[PDB]
Amino acid sequence: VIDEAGARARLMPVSKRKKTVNVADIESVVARIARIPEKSVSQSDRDTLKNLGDRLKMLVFGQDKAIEALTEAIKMARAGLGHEHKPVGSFLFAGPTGVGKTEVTVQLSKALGIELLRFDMSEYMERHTVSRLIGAPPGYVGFDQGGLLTDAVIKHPHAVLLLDEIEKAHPDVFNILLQVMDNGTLTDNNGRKADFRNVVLVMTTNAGVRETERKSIGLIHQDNSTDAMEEIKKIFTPEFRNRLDNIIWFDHLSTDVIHQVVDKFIVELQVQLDQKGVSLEVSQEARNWLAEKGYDRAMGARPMARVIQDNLKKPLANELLFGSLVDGGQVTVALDKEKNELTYGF
Amino acid sequence: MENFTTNLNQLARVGGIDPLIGREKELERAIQVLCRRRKNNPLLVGESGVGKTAIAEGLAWRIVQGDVPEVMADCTIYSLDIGSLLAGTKYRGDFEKRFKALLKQLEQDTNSILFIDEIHTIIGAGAASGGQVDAANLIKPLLSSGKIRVIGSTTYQEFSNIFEKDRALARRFQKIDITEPSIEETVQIINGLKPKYEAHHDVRYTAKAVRAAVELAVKYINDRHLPDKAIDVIDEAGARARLMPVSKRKKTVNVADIESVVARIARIPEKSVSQSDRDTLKNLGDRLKMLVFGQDKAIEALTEAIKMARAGLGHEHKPVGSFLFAGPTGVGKTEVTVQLSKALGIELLRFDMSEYMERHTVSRLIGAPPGYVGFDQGGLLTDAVIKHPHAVLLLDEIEKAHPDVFNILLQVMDNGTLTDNNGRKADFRNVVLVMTTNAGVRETERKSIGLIHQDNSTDAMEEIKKIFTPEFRNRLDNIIWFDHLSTDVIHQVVDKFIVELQVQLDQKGVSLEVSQEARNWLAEKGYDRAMGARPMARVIQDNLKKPLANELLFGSLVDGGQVTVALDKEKNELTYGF
Amino acid sequence: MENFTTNLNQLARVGGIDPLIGREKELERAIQVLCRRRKNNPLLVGESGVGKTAIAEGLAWRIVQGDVPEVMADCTIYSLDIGSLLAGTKYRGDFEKRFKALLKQLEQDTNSILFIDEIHTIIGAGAASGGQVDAANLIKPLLSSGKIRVIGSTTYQEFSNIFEKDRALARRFQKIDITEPSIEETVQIINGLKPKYEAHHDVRYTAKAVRAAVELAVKYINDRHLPDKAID
Amino acid sequence: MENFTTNLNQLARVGGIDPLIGREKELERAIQVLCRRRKNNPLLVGESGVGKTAIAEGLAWRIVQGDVPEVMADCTIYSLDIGSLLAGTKYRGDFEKRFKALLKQLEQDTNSILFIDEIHTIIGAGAASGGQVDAANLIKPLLSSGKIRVIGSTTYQEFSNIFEKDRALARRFQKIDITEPSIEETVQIINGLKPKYEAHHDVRYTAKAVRAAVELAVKYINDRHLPDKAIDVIDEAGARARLMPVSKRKKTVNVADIESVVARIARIPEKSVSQSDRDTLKNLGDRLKMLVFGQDKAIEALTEAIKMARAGLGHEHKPVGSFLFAGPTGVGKTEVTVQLSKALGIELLRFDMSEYMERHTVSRLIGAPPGYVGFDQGGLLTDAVIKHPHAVLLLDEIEKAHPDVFNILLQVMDNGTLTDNNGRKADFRNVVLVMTTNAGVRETERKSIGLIHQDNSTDAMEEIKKIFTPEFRNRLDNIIWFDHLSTDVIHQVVDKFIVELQVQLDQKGVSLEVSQEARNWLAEKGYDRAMGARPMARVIQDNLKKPLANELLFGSLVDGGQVTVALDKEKNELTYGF
Ligand SMILES: Nc1ncnc2c1ncn2[C@@H]1O[C@@H](COP(=O)(O)OP(=O)(O)OP(O)(O)=S)[C@H](O)[C@H]1O
Ligand SMILES: Nc1ncnc2c1ncn2[C@H]1O[C@@H](COP(=O)(O)OP(=O)(O)OP(O)(O)=S)[C@H](O)[C@H]1O
Ligand SMILES: Nc1ncnc2c1ncn2[C@H]1O[C@@H](COP(=O)(O)OP(=O)(O)OP(O)(O)=S)[C@H](O)[C@H]1O
Ligand SMILES: Nc1ncnc2c1ncn2[C@H]1O[C@H](COP(=O)(O)OP(=O)(O)O)[C@H](O)[C@H]1O
Ligand SMILES: Nc1ncnc2c1ncn2[C@H]1O[C@H](COP(=O)(O)OP(=O)(O)O)[C@H](O)[C@H]1O
Repeated sequence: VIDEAGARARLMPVSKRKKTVNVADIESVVARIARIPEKSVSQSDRDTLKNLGDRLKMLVFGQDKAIEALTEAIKMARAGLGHEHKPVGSFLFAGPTGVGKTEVTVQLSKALGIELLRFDMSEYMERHTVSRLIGAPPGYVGFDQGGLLTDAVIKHPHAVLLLDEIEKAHPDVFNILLQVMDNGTLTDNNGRKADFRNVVLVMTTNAGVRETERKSIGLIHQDNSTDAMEEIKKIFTPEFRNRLDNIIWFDHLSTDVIHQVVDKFIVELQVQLDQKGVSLEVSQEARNWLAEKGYDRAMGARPMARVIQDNLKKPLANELLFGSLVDGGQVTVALDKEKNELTYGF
Repeated sequence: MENFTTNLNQLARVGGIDPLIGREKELERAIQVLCRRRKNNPLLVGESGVGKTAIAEGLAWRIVQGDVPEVMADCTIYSLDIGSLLAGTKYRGDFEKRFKALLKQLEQDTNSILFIDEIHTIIGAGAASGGQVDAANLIKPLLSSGKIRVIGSTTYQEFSNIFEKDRALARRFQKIDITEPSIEETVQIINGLKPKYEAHHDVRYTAKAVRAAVELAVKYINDRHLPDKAIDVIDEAGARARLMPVSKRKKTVNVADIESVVARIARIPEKSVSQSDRDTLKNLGDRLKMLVFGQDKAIEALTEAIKMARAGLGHEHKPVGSFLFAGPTGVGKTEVTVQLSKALGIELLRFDMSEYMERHTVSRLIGAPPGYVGFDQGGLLTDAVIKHPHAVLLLDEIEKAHPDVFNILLQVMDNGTLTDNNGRKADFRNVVLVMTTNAGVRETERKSIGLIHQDNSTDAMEEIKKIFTPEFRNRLDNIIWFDHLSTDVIHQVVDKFIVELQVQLDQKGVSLEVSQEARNWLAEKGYDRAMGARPMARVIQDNLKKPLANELLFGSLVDGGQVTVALDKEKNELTYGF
Repeated sequence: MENFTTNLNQLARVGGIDPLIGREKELERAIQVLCRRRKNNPLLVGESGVGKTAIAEGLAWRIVQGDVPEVMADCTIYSLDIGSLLAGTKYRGDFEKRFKALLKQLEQDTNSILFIDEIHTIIGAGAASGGQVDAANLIKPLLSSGKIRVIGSTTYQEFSNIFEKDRALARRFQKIDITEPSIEETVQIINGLKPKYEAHHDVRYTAKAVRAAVELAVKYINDRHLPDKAID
Repeated sequence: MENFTTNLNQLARVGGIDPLIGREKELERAIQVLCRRRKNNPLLVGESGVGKTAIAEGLAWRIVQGDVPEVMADCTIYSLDIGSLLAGTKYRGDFEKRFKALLKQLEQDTNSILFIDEIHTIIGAGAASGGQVDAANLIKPLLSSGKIRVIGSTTYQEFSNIFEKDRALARRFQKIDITEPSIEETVQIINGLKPKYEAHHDVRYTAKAVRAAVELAVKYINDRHLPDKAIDVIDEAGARARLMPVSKRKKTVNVADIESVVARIARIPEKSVSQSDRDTLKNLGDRLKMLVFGQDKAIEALTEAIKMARAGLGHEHKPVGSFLFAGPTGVGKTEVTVQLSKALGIELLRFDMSEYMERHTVSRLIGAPPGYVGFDQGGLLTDAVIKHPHAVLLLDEIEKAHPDVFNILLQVMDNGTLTDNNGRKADFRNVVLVMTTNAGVRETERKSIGLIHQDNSTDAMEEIKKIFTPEFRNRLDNIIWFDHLSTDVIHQVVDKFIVELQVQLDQKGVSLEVSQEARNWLAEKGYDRAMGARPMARVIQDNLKKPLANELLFGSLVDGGQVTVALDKEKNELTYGF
């Protein structure tokens, strides 16, 4: 560190910035050697972080608390008040399907500009597949491959690590994460250590969903919101749970949210169309209609993509493929009142 | 060094090397390493095809062109040929001598840097025998003291497996990670390299062609670094155009040519869709309706998914489509899928789900983990998809597989990918996924008990809903429930089976005529709502084929003959003659 | 190269190589690759007995006959015998000397193309013992410069077991898929080649005999592909 | 090329080669292959003693005789003389020049054929290290062009490792399967050469002697194929008579001389070629009684069943027989099996079913494709019955076997064979299966409930019926009961042990008298109706040895001396010093 700080300082004179080497240069050099960010927190990155919480709200509607939990873990670590030897944070997202549990994670990695390391836990449903994360013991056939998890975390030390559908892994695989979540390290089959102190660990689950949606028998419907109290507790051993920062429950999407979701999907459609030289306008009435037609509390936002696929994309595909709406036109969608059917045009 | 190394400044001065574009911070750090008092030996480590070599040689180019700091000015970078260093060193002492002589000449230059590509290769430098002194251990002391400066180059895999073990050597080098460039950076790299391709291939490229090459490769080519990925598209497009003016079809390269080149790998062009392929798609619904009678809903679901995807109104990363076909037996559930693959001209990948009846059988689809027997055997699903990226994937009996296997599909249906036991990814974006089932059928065949026979007919869906978990079930494009076939359908079914027989007989030189009455008779004789269409094949084997088999096999009806069948209304039997 | 490589153009002139029947698409792609400025090294990947070798030979034949674009004019495609190249060494400098001499005699040309069958043999360092310095590590720097054009040949299974592991050698070759001809195509292949069977055997085959050989082989012979078994 | 290869037409022209006897289609197949335009090099695959060389010689013989197709047409098969190519020089310089000159002359010669005998031996270094290590590399391209037709020579196991090693040869040579001649063919080859053997040894062989050499060798030579061993028997009988003062008078070699000769190697037929094809066995009921005292009917039943099998009552695919031996331990069930195997002149193969109790061990025994022993164990059972085809197979305590063992045995009982993981098959047509089990008497060891205890004796045969399945029972030749021992038998057993003790004491020099009461007592005390005489080993091991061993070792006792042990009234060994 001293020799490099010197060599570096010696070139500051190319712009004639002759100087004494001080702590600030030492910190910059260590940070560069270890690939750990540190001084820029004082710069434009203050705004990158300051506005993170809001940029994500233009992508995921509702679920404000999930955004806050992620946002704060990051700010503390950047501020400097992090922990001494733990991942940036360890979260277990849970809730009904189609509500942004995996989407918010993806968008976070994009918002921050860092790699997303994504693993599917459904592929590790057997006990002996834990070896794919670590590597074979010496003397075995797959010995020269290395582990896939320890390997990914070494090439990309600052990253968001996403483990999807964690409840589907064989439960013994969860044991690997005890040392990761608590000590920041994992050792591969050659004795190398992966260092997780700079990554964000997000696990997502559907535990408890089938049960929470069940109807009770009796005159009074019961409140089945306490799935956390049974399924999460029964699946994850106490020592696992006691190492988490937060278990965050995603909600069902209410109507207001759905209206925002529909607007979001329409914009995505408009982009695909612009690339083909045509454009699409939609009446507000038509949107209110699509939103109401597609709305189903039981499946979150998932089905909204289908109401759009049948009411807007399909008609257009025929107009695009068979010559009606090709180069030279535009399409306007409006709703009548008589059948509540949609218009199209050129 | 006279016959071992190349003075790279020599290439820089004569245009022997392509220019280095960008990489300011990479070069910034490399210089700071070279400027250190001790162990001033940068090592470039990264993924293949990202410019590691390009940067190391790029520095010689910059020195020659005056694009370096005075510190570097007048330095010489030499590139070493290891094979030529060992060649011919028979007898102890020749290898040790050549190597020492080389180092001495470098030590006495004092203003030169030695560059070694595939630096991992010097790790077990030639070994005479039991003695382990090898190009490497001896070639140490100098790196430590600062007497010499070298630049290393290796991939992440070789680095970790090769030297990533010799600590004494590894500690003498400073590792610099060379990352893959961004899209904007890649475009700029192509723009500066472009004139070399323009000259080599006698071509010109439009601005749009260059942007298309970079972005299309990113979207469609999966196994390579993006820069090496964009360059490759441009060079192939160049070469494609170079081979046009052989018949003097001189032209420049535009987006349409880039698209054709990328499509060669992606397997679905975005342009042919506007040509005659418009009719291929236009008529798809009818080509299939002529083969599958009734069940228009299935035809439409499949047909529309394809058209949207070809139109460009796709799902970004999800499969072309994902459908569950459910219903009574003998109604064309697997039949329509097979015919779709034929109508489209693409491979049908078939997997029989009844063979994956236990939880652990999943390793058969994706591969055994490292260290276990069969590790290097493969993984059937990921290989089939990797080998044939544009295809129809059919999973028969989606309910006979052990339920845990459905969890593999969740990942595929939603993200378009599956990872094998070597970390490679199968890409399903150009796959049509069809799963078939008869799970809800038995439940609607159930008889009620009581004075007021209550209706059912909702049970088909309730049974399906309790089989597939909601996260699976809502991830499908649709569920198509198939019906039983009516007698109108049977009349059409009999006609297609007779035609198949006529073809089968034409091949033996015998034609066959059947009257309308004979057909109506078979249709009524064979129809059974309960078993769908399949049984009609049996009524035909006994009424038409068996009689013919004996006439054809033992000589009364031979090639050049004709045979005729009609119904004898008095007997309610078929006639035969020839 | 005197006892390592064969000039296939010379063989095509003498007799040598049979003409290709129906492989124009494979040839169009091989030319498209060789005509590139970098990584212009096609690799033919197939199954045994599908014309996988025949195609590379076929290109040399077509060059000799003037059935190629002038771009390929005067090119020579000599086949390399790895066995004779590696046999007869056992000293420290032998593999590095013999190989370099071979390369120099190809490097000196501008129109020389080297054809290496069993390409995957070279992978894994080939005949290399004691720590890297594999033929691969002599070759990579040349493929990168475009100094020597190499036509490879292997099978799908060997292709995935050796290549795409040593990734630097995977991105330096252009893969071409060589499929197995259909029954009708197999018949066309037999009939084009037929005069030499009749000449060797002093026999004449009927049209029915030829078609039957292909159809019968499909129905009853199940350990290989048609260009080998129907002919057999 | 007079010193590079042997002209085999010329060798056949000067005696050398006898006409081939048998394997005419092998000669024709080689011709059919030689006549091909590509991949036209025949390979003779055999082993020593089955005609692999004789066939190559036969091809040359046919050529010198003109017994060839005009499609040949005036060829000249030469045998590569690896010895002569190397001899006189021992260096690559001349071996290479001679070898290449050989090939050039052979390539140039019209229709020359090069036979390489023992082609699997030049795979290493040509004739020897220092010669043409690349001989194969020179041959590959000439075979590919068809310049020299080459006839190969390998063995059955050598082929799979020599030709399959390199496709440049595997795809050139055609495989011809060469197997041994039959009994009458072996006689024909002896008769073909008989005049030479008679001339060579100044002997005459009878027709019976020649047949006996063949007919008896197959029962005694075991491992090498018959064609040579029957000949070695003829040559040894001749040579022996010529050397010994026999042929000078007794020129004739009769069957008795053949029996003496086979016995010289096997040590069997001179005493046991065939004493009583029916009587040695009937005398076994009584011979067994000399060692096994009791179970008289069991041994008679076995004898009757064996006699019946020998009568030819059964089927050509079936085992000699199968028996279940039921009863208490310690009643000689194993003793009978051992004495039968000795008397019948066969090996005993043994397996303990309690070690085949679990599913995994079951596959190891069977040699199932997965889960077998080693790489070709296989198949512990298949191996045992391949090495010793006429053996008796003893399976102990069969009720403890895993059900999969039980079923493999039933499958063998039905078809006479067991297939190895390597596709090899065991032949059980000549073996006897003896199965044991100590279950039929365990029920009678129980004490009943009640104020009055009752007799819990049962029908052991019914217990066997409950334990075993009827499919199993219906395939047995019998179920034989081996009962408990009488007082005089346990005396015979105790005396056998006492005598061995005395033999050991005699070796030291001490005489031990055991009173009759002590002999009776030890027999009664050791014997336990449930375990029979099994425990007798310990009643003597400790009581008649420990007290004596100690005196000799302490030093009170010397090498000589007379000691008596009498049983006293308290049943206490009344020993004395000496
Ligand atoms: N910034 C750049 N400017 C110009 N060319 C670039 C730049 N970056 C990458 N390249 C291209 O990268 C070259 C291939 O370079 P490398 O990736 O360095 O080769 P490599 O390191 O040897 O790859 P291996 O052997 O497979 S690990 C292409 O020829 C260059 O055009
Ligand atoms: N509240 C939301 N606001 C904006 N977009 C949403 C929201 N919820 C879901 N999305 C979208 O996110 C994509 C689906 O991904 P996810 O919602 O994250 O699925 P999920 O919540 O992770 O539940 P699983 O994993 O499918 S069970 C689709 O584009 C939309 O459903
Ligand atoms: N509606 C139909 N129109 C035309 N051909 C049909 C129709 N239904 C069935 N077929 C034919 O397709 C086969 C039977 O239907 P399949 O689709 O193959 O069976 P399946 O529905 O896929 O599977 P199962 O076992 O019957 S549930 C026979 O070749 C024909 O009966
Ligand atoms: N289209 C063709 N035209 C002429 N000859 C062909 C053609 N296809 C294959 N061949 C020839 O190759 C065939 C066997 O395939 P080959 O390329 O030799 O397999 P491999 O590469 O694995 O050795 C026969 O040797 C011969 O018919
Ligand atoms: N005729 C005989 N009957 C029973 N046992 C005998 C006889 N002769 C010698 N023995 C001895 O054999 C016994 C062991 O018998 P064996 O059949 O081999 O095993 P197991 O006793 O467990 O059935 C004791 O060593 C001893 O009694």
